[PDB]
Amino acid sequence: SSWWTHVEMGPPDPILGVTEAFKRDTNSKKMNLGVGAYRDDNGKPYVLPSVRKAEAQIAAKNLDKEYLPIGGLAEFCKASAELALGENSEVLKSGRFVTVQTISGTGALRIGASFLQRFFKFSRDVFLPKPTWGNHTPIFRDAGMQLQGYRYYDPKTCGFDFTGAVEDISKIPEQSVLLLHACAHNPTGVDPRPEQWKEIATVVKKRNLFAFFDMAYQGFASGDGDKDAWAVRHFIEQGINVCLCQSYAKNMGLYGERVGAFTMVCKDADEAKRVESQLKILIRPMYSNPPLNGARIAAAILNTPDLRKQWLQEVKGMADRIIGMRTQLVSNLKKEGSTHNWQHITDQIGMFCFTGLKPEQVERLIKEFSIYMTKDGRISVAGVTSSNVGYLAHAIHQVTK
Amino acid sequence: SSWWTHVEMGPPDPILGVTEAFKRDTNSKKMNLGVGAYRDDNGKPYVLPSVRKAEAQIAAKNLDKEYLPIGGLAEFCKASAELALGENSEVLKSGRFVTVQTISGTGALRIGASFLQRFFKFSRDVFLPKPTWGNHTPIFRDAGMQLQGYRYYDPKTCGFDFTGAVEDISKIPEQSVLLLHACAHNPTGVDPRPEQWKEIATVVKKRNLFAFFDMAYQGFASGDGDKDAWAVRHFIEQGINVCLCQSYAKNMGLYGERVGAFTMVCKDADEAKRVESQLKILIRPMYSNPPLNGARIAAAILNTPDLRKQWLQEVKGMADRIIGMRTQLVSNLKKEGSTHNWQHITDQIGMFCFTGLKPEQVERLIKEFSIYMTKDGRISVAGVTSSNVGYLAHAIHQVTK
Repeated sequence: SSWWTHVEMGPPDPILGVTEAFKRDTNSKKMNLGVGAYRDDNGKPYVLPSVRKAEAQIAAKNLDKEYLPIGGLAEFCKASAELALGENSEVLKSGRFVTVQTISGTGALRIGASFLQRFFKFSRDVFLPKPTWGNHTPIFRDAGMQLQGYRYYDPKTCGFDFTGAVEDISKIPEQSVLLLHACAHNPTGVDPRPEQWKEIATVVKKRNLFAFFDMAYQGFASGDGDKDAWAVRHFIEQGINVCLCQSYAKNMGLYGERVGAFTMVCKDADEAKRVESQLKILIRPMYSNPPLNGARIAAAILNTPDLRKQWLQEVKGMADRIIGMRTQLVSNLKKEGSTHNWQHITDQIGMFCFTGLKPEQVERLIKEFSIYMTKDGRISVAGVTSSNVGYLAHAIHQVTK
Repeated sequence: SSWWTHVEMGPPDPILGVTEAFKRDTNSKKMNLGVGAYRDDNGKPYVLPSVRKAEAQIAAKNLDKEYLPIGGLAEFCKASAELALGENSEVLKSGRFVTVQTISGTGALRIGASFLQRFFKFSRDVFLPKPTWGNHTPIFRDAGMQLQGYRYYDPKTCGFDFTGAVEDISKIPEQSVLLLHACAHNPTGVDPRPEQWKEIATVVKKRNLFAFFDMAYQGFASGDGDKDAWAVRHFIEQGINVCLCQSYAKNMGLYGERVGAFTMVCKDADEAKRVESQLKILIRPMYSNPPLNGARIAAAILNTPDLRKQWLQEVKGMADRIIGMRTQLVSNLKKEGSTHNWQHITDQIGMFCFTGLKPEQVERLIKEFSIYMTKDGRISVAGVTSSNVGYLAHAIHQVTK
């Protein structure tokens, strides 16, 4: 008959619809809280000037477009490791790691995920939080691993179930893989506190699970890179060789540039040497080598202080703006006479929020006020603006009252 | 007791190894025929001026860095389909196709396999030519598919084994997937003549195989993209619905920007819709979306007629440079007084040539004349210059007496 008449129509994407539902709304005070990227105080995309300064810096150099090592830019990988681990890190000094440039974080997760399939002989189960980013399960699943859950978010408190996650984690089998967001949870926004993080490390240490980290939001979450990477850095100090997925999409604004990295911290350099060769092997088949523009720009910013001083300044303008929107949404709800306790909205870190609002609530907001968010009740906080934090506080007061 | 001590050091890569062992040679007269990309007649990387003009066109536009959709830049996918099939052939005008942006040919290549592993009951076997690009096995292999070979290269003529290729394709179990190089075959450089293609296709049609084309060298091969894509377009006009992997790395010099496309021709516009949705579903797990810059450059060149006109002239000029060398090589090889038949060097297409040399001759060449190539007899004709065709022909004549 035909080849593809056996090919099913896929399921719709909530995220795409929400925006799409958004691009359809005619309203002039309409908001997209389904948006995945940082937006300026005008709800307009922002390209980081330092990125533009680097883009200029490179162009002045009349460079080539030659293939890149499988691992990526040498300068990028190394610089990217230092960003994550700190200047006076031992791992860097010891040499006991490999860093590879991957297509963004989603690239980081997948290579790492594959490498898990192929070489992680102590398990097939990757423990994801509850609830964790949408792409996570199908990243691992196609990757070839089993998936599992551990308590994280507590829905009544709109906070961290420390006892829950700590209790569940304590129940994870030994030498199993645990995925912990380094900071700025997607999509809840809930994070562990250092003392809480401290207690996790020991639990992982006692268990001997393997820790796999996603730091998709470094710098961007608080505006302090170091704090933001505090857990990854802590886990390693405490004897746990992690692996890290770094995304420069948000903190650096190279969303489409696709800058990312996967880092493995090993006991000794030789092991690193070995891991690298295999990391490569996995990759050649996937794409030959990763993209050129992004790494160069990222490298450019990190590797030249005046530019880096500037970017890291900008990251603060954004992180702080988000902090501000969060604080504002709450002051306003309280000013709209809203009864409830929204201090979660502020308690939370990053650009994603779990409002605790229920779908029937979402719908009132969506149909009645032209506002868009998914039904879990998360908002993307970067779709919020001075202009509209009020239209937002208003509806939420109205529905939740 | 480390995690990865069971992880062993991988085997060395002959191509990467030859390139490096070339880099280590201290001779002034060394030649790198293992190089995987095009080089100027100065032995230098070439950034097409069309790309500089275009890069300025997009840069002056003050453009976004937003995520592209899963299938990438729409404009690039359509333009790339136009390029491959002709801005007008009906498949494009009926809309019975889907094109997604992929990370180059390789990326495009694996996404295609992943699609085959996921949605193809009909076979688990892929038939690739003996021999093919080295990364063919692994992309299919990692994808989950089974690999087999059909005769292609004739070791006696250093040419096409038409007779064997026909005999074998015919004997392929029906509805299996068979891989075809559209033009500029890697590593032989051997291409079927068009009439042969017509006879080849009926076999594909009668045995009703899925036609999986890899076209990374459209235009780069003969200087006429319409001629280079002729195999694919003919396969489509003869009624075989194919999938296509396009790379813009070689003929646009966009090696490291990682620009590619995966194309599917379907029965109707909707089937294309269902296949698009499912492609998108595969891709999101692999990396969420494809890179931005290269797609922009390629899109501009493709769509600004004056930039495009300059690009095609730069491509042929590029194209005849390699031809320039093969035609040059034979003369000198003849000038140096070689008895042997070197017509195969002129009959072949692309920047890759199978000379038929014995590993021992390569080895004398490698120590004695300092010329680097893989032991299979493969030369990268892009490493050969007007200057060194004399040095190379002299050397080859010397090893071949």
